[PDB]
Amino acid sequence: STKCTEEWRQLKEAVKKEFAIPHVPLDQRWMFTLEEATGPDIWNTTWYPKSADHVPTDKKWYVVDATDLILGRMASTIAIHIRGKNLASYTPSVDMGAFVIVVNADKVAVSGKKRTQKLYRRHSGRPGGLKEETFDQLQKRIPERIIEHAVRGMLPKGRLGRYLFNHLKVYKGAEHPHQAQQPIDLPLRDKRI
Amino acid sequence: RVKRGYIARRRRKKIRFFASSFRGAHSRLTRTIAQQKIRALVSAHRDRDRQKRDFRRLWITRINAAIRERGVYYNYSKFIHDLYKRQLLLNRKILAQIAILNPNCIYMIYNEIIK
Amino acid sequence: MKHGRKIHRLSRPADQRRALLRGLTTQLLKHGRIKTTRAKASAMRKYVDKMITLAKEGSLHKRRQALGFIYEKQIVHALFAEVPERYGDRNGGYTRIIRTLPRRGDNAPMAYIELV
Amino acid sequence: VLPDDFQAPEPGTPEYNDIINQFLPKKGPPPPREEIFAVVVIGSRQYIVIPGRWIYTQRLKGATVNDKIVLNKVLLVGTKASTYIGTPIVTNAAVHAVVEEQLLDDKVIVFKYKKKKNYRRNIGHRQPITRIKITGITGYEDYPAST
Amino acid sequence: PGKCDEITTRGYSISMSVDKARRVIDQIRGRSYAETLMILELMPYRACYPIFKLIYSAAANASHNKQFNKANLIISKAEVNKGITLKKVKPRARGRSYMIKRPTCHITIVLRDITHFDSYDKFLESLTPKKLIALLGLMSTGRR
Amino acid sequence: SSRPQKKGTAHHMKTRPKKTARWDIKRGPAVYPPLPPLPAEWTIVS
Amino acid sequence: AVPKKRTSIYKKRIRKNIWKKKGYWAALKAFSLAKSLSTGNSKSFF
RNA sequence: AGGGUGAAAAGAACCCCCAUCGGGGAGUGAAAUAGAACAUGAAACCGUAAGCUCUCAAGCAGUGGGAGGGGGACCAGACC
RNA sequence: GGCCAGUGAGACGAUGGGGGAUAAGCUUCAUCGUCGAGAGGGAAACAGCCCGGAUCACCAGCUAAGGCCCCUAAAUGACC
RNA sequence: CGGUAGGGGAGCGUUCCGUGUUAGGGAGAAACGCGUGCGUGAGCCGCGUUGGACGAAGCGGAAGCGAGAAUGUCGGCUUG
RNA sequence: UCGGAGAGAGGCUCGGUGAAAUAGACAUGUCUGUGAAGAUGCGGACUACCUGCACCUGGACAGAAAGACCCUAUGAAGCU
Repeated sequence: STKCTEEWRQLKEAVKKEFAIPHVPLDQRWMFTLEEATGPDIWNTTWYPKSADHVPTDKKWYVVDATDLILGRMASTIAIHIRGKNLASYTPSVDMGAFVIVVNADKVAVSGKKRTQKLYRRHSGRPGGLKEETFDQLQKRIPERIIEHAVRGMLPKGRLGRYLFNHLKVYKGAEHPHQAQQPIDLPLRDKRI
Repeated sequence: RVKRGYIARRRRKKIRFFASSFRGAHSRLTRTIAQQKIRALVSAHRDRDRQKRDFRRLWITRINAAIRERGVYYNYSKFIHDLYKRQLLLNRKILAQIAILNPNCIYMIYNEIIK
Repeated sequence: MKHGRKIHRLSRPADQRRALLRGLTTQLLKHGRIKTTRAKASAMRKYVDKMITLAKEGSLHKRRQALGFIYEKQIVHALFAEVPERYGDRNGGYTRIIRTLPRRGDNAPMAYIELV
Repeated sequence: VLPDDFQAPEPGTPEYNDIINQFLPKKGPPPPREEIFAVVVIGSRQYIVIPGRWIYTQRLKGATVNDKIVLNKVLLVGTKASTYIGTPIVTNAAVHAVVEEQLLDDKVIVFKYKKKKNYRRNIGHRQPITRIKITGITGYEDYPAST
Repeated sequence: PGKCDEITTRGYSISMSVDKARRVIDQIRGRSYAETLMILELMPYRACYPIFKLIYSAAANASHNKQFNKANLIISKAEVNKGITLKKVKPRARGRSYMIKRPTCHITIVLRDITHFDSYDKFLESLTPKKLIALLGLMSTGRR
Repeated sequence: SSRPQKKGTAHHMKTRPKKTARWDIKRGPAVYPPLPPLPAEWTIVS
Repeated sequence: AVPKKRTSIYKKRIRKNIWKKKGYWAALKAFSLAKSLSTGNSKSFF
């Protein structure tokens, strides 16, 4: 009897439509529908987002061009959007952030003597495996690990910064393969780059 | 004059009933039921004082992220510059609540802070 | 490692294994159909094919090697009077390894040997 | 003792779908209160207040039950189109409210213990709170600041 | 109670361990009497045979106490519990003595016929509840 | 060698945050002009 | 060699249910042998 | 070291499984979930069923906030 | 004064010294601060360092020490 | 109105006794389990398709009177 | 040196029977730092899907067993 699972499933979806209510977005929105003032007191408590507030479909998309941009301040201004601290919906327990795309990772500027003296060393578990590895060696070898190492220490390294680590999309080429949500260029507030 | 009793089992059964959903021998085993009652109550203390502190922090960063959407360099400190110079006594960071429940009304707040 | 050691040794030491081979192929030639374990079944299969084809050419030397291998006296002389009349033209493959239920007490994989 | 049986009254199922589809959905309209909104200052802390809401607050110094009480300490009274940004109080303001029966809230078990220095204190606290229902907001028609 | 559907058969504290009786009793859960009849004929366990004796004396029970068939009859729960454990003070070297417990089981197997109505269509009728008690005896997803 | 390492509570008198800028010690809190007193919190209406 | 502490209900129900699931795997084999033992020409089980 | 089925053994006639032990009907009893391991039966311990949930995860296992989901509901905003 | 206890192993930090090697989180003293018996905040963590003295509640505000790129609250603030 | 060693004041609970052959109780006492209740808390009160005969409160008294520790101890049952 | 092969009893798998020392609960990583001065438990970083089986024993200051060595007791005892 396939009609048991199918037809009772569509009856459960039908009463999901009849009992439950949708969650309206926060755009040109007033305080309450007249149904909402009869419901819970969501005013005097702190606003906490529901599942229809942090959908990854309608998140923002940002594209920087990392040509002649210095690394760490770009990493901080990518971090401040990768968290969601430019949105008034910022709750630090959910994923309110925005996807970012960093093209031209091969041409990221640094200041001083970072290129020959800053080491991206790593180590496995056994002794004597500490890998000597400098900035020009990655930028010659795999450049898109540079920025990916800069912003990974900018995000809260628990279960939630690991989830918004995948929002970072760094590509070394001049062109990114994304045409997802027509990615608008990233707004900067940094006068010294 | 023997004095066998039952009061340790009501004394102990109340603490047993409070220690529900403690994941294992913290929810079944008496000699840990006691210290999970104890540590649960002091957890309630420090997380209550720091829920006052923590929601203060949350409204500070929420209205900071609301004001910084103008683009021109208007920080959260300047919103309090011209929030106490223009005499608005103590909106108590509940403008961080109507900053998302009523974003046009907080645009009226800030656009009357400018003038 | 056991690369290419094609002797099939049982859970018994060497001389006891030889006595198990000789006694169990002796009573296999006595009754025909027999209940063994499967390791004992294949271990009977090689040696009893050697004893059917040993007295296939009924000379004195084959009869004396064959009497030397088998325990009982009156079963070797009932063998070469029976195997050319029955197992001529068969040209190998004198048995059958019909398996059965495992044994109560060990879960031993238990087999059953024919003469066909 | 058997499987019971099929029962035979020979029934006919009414598939008219003008009675069950009347019975199962419900028509309940929310009451239109009005297009108004204020933020009152009670004790120290401020409350988002809309006309008709069972708020909880602090006052048990003295307030009789079912009393009609004006909360005139209003800032940021707001309609659907315009809000009134309160230089501290909007003048001549009146949030009409109904101070209802007084309550004690949930138990807050204040149990303190330090460490092996053997000290532990179970005390409790029932905060003397008061539930207030809101009637309507008036006296707010000065200096509009619509955008 | 399911309105007179199941047949509950208990068991003595038989002289074997509970855990092996619980792997052989967790095998035969949910399967009808024919499949357990052929599997417990051939399961290579010593805990198999009193379980097969209690299944056989449980469905013969279900055919003589009730009047059912041994083909439309599935095993419902088949719970095995602990029993009494004897204590055997067995001596061991350097002057020591170890308690060797002789464990016993406590088998309770419940059987389940399908005594169904098999109604024609699904469509709900919110009328005559004193017939709705009898028309619905064993279903799923009970709303209100 | 003969240079003693600074252990605990000598580490705390050395490596504690000290604001050794003579400007930032002079700072008092900001002063806004005084306001008239706010009205009554509520009023009996009969 | 001597165990430092004891295991939970957690890890024990995991290991015992791996043991009894290891008992589950050796009866669909017995269902296949009991099904092939039925009516059919099979050159086994005299 | 090991006490207490009932008020009265009224201690289960007879049928089935079956070598027993035991179990299910039936019968006695107010009670058979009072069945001879027999009176109330708690915790540790072992289980089975139902609701939600865990397989990129670092944690004295809580607590504050609470996404999503489930249950009855009547002060339907509440409770678990 | 009456009745009636504990305590009499202290620790570090500043100053004044002796023992040492003006070595020790060393040892012994004299005045003081903290811990002991003190929670909270700053000190990454961290008894004795700075602010500070916890009756309790609030999804209140202003501050001390200390901070205002991100992790983590507040200035990628201004001028030398 | 922080608090260790410690000192003082005020209370809850338990079993028995006076009132007491108390009120109440096979129309369900004690027990055991339950709470959207009340207390500063020890605890009280209320509800139970479990159980089956005792026993409150108030005003008082007396203790083999309150458990998480003693490589305690006696039974039961785990881990490996 | 410089190991190598082979035969048994174990070890590995299956079926039966079935312990023990130990054990606060364990959701039981590495480096580095801090801390009663040798941390899975605190801090920062890095690394790790869950869970078995077979071996090895570096750590859990692993198990034993109120350190035989050292000192204290206005202890005990033998001997001179």
